[PDB]
Amino acid sequence: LNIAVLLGHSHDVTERELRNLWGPEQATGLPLDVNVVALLMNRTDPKSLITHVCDLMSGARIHGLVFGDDTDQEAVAQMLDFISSQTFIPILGIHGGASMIMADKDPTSTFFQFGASIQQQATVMLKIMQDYDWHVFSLVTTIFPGYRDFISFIKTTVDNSFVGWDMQNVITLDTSFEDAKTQVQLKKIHSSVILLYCSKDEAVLILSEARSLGLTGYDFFWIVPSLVSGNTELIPKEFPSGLISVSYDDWDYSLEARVRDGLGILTTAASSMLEKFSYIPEAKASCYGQPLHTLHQFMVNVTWDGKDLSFTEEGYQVHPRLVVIVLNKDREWEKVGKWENQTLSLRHAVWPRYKSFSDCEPDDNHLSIVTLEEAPFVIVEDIDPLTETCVRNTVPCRKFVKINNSTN
Amino acid sequence: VLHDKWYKVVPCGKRSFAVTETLQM
Amino acid sequence: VNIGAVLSTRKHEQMFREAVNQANKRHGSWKIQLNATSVTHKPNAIQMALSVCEDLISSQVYAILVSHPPTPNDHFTPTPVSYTAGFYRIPVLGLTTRMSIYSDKSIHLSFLRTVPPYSHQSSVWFEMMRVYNWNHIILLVSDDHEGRAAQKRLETLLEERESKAEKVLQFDPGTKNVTALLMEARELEARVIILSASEDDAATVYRAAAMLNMTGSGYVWLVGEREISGNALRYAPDGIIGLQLINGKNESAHISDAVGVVAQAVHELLEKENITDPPRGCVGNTNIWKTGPLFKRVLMSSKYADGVTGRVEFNEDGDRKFANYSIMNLQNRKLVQVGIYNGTHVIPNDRKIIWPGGETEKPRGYQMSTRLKIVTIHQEPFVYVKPTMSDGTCKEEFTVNGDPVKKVICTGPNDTSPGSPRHTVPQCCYGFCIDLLIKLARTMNFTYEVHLVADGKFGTQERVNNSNKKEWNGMMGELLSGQADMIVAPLTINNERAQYIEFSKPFKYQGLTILVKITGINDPRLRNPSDKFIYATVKQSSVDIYFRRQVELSTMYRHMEKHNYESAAEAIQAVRDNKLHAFIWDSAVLEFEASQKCDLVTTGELFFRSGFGIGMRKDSPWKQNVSLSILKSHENGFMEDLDKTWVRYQE
Repeated sequence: LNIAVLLGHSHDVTERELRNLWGPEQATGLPLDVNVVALLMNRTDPKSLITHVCDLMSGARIHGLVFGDDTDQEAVAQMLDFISSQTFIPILGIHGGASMIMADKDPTSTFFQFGASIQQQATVMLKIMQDYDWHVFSLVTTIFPGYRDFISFIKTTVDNSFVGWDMQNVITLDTSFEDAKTQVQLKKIHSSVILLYCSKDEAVLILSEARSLGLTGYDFFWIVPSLVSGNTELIPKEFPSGLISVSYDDWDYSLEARVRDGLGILTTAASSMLEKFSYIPEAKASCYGQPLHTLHQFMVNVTWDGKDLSFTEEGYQVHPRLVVIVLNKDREWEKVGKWENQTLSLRHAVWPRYKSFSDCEPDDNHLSIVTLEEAPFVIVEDIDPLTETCVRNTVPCRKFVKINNSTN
Repeated sequence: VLHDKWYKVVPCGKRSFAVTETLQM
Repeated sequence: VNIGAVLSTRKHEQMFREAVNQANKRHGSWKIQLNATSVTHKPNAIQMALSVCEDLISSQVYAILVSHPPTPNDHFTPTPVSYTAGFYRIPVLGLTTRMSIYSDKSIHLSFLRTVPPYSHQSSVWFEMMRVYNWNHIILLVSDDHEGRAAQKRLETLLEERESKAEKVLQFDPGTKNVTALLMEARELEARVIILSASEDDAATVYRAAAMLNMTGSGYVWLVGEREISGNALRYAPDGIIGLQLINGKNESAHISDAVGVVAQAVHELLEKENITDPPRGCVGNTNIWKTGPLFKRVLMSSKYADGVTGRVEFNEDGDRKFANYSIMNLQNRKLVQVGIYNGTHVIPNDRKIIWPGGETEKPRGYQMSTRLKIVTIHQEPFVYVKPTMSDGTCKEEFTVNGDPVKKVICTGPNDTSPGSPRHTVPQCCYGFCIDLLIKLARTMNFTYEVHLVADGKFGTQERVNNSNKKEWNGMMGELLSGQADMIVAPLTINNERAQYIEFSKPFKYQGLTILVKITGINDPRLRNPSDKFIYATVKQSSVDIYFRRQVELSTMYRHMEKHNYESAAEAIQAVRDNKLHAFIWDSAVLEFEASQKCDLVTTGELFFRSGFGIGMRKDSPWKQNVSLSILKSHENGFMEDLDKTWVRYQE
């Protein structure tokens, strides 16, 4: 039916190419009122979004208003949650403020975001850290929603993992720092891995404080979740080259890459559950005065193009196509691999040395050792496959054994 | 430390507690 | 200095106008120039949110007040105003709702209130519980959303009190099949009913309990602020503890208290520096308030010297200031009251607490549950596992001594673990622990449930997992939970094995003894093991903890952890058939082996002399009876009889 793709991102992309997307995306004659529209929210304020929603609701009861942005904002997420709770419409969060994962969502809300959840991000970052034998981590949370669940998931992952993990004291950034009570806490942090679960501005401030107080070295590897790198067009200069950014999407998975998938899922759910509700596009008349067999909680199992895009009780892709990239030298996100639904598909298995993260790093203390197979020396063995990891006593050796002679 | 200093030689010092059952026969 | 307000009823608007007109500068000393404005709530949630976003943040407001009962969201909570003002760190006064989920600082950055949420009610209940020693309580919360947080807070406070409850889980929101859990609670420690659900969800439980005559003595019903109103007073038993906070019921008094708190906050903000205005929320403006964390700190992290309530020690979460309570009792819907909480400790009022049981003194709340799970563990010196003579009937034999042998119906495996995995045949067990159990059963009357456990290991904390968390396993993990608190086994109390629970009086001091085929600890053979010196003892026993504490037997511990077997029958049969060399256990087993077998030297070499106490729970009203029975058995002539029949048994 009607697919209201309200693209509220800052980029002024041509919206004319969105009306003809009904053809390749399951062009079926069953939907009658296919009122496909597309807007462009210029002013970044909740008032403009409220006015646009109230105008679209008056347009013959537009149903299924998919919204998406370019920058993750906490206000847009709460606004869309309130809209999905009041109007009860199956919104599809694509990117930006529409994909900001919260701590506790409403049960009646149909906010279906695209990407990975906090537990999936914790799992993939733990896999990345264990693939490089990095157990000295330092978790730093903030006041943004998703800190207690994150620390609980971290503690749960440390418990079942019996290979040793340095659990340092957790630094909280709920209150504003005055460089008088947080510098002493940051000075005691001696671990290499620095789990920085904060926002963009908070991460920039932390990096600035680390550069001003002499905390940035050749051994500190900062790791940020998808909440920090929630965009592919704005990169600050305080972040050094080598910042592991595990983002749920990148320039490859742009807005148009997910708009077609969302439209296909919506039309598939409509064609599947149309026999229950004949008049699916039934919403409120306007914003003045104004679940049994609808399409609210009946689109959490549509498998589009084989991708496991099923949603949880709150609504989130269980197996997203997230791409893990790092920061290059010329302020650009250099791709190093991705994560599949089965396991972690790390393309760049060889971790670069990164002797100079920022520009003012003349220290170069990265070495390299080569060894061979000897009988009286260390016996060449394999890694323990019971947990796909090993212990600190067994140093992970980067093997180079080929499968066949003719193969390269 | 001064008290527990002249107890070096102990023929049955820690063996005297075995009185409940039979000894080595 | 502009301050806004958002109400729905005309009475609230008039009260706010009067509060900002008269007695508005009394709070503090600085002459404030606030510009109070009020916005009427719209029937639609979207239109009201738009009006808020176009008026309040555009007029640079500092605080608001939401106290109207009929919210336009039909959920009794200010959802749109909070979700719109949370971006600018605006302290949305959500004093109209008591939901503990919304009061959390996780999903709501700046959202305070002046009404005790479910968390504060649970805290007050926990404070009232520790006064009368209410440790083992039950939670009948049927609600899920806020009930989860309520039970989480309850169990965390119970763990902080060095204890653990029994029922902290939910069953179903508004169900009618609670007869099973009620009948199970009829034979528990305390009858304190903890219900923190909504109106109908609590009324269903009330009527279900009334249909089963659940209105006896000892039922302490803890209700909230909006759980008994309108019609829930009839379904609930007469005499419930109705909690009520000052300026919580009256709307005018609550609005006045909120205005006073806002005035005190504004005065404290004006006292310090950095007096900046919030960013105006026009089109395209996405600025964050710079003085947001500082405002949160001066709101909840600081204290208040004055105000309407005139109290100190404000909570660190912005939920409700700890002050005096106005808890009124509802005995047949009268003006009676019970002990109120004065912010720091409950102080009794003029008239004492009236209980629905019939009396006025302390009722029979702390009741000794007759259902006591008596778990039977296979022991070497005491427990003598043998097939039963008759089907489900044991024959009590009588030896040549003066102590009769009483065989109990121990339901469990008929043999060891390698022999059979697990059986349910009620065989017959007899021993020192069995005689003590019979004495305790004939002394005090209680419904004992005997059952032979499968494994025979003690379950220490050396290499265990326990769902990847530091707890006990085997037969001791259920002791801390509260199911099987009485274990008939001589647990050696010499290390941190008994640091959680207190045992009874030690009846024997034989300690541990080694076996010879290593004749003493001074010999190098016992210190340094070999290929033939096997130490196949019981896995995860007190010997493991003793070897962990000792640092001079590091070379011995390497040949000790990898040799301890899980079972003990195979070990004793091997050490009896001249296979094993060293077996560290009690002296009674070695004495029996030396009496039945003359080829064994059995030098003993025992030097531990450690006590043996019956494993019992620390917080239980039955641990004194065990000590009294031990003292009576020691002062009487049964001690030497039991010794000659079990420990020193010659054939």
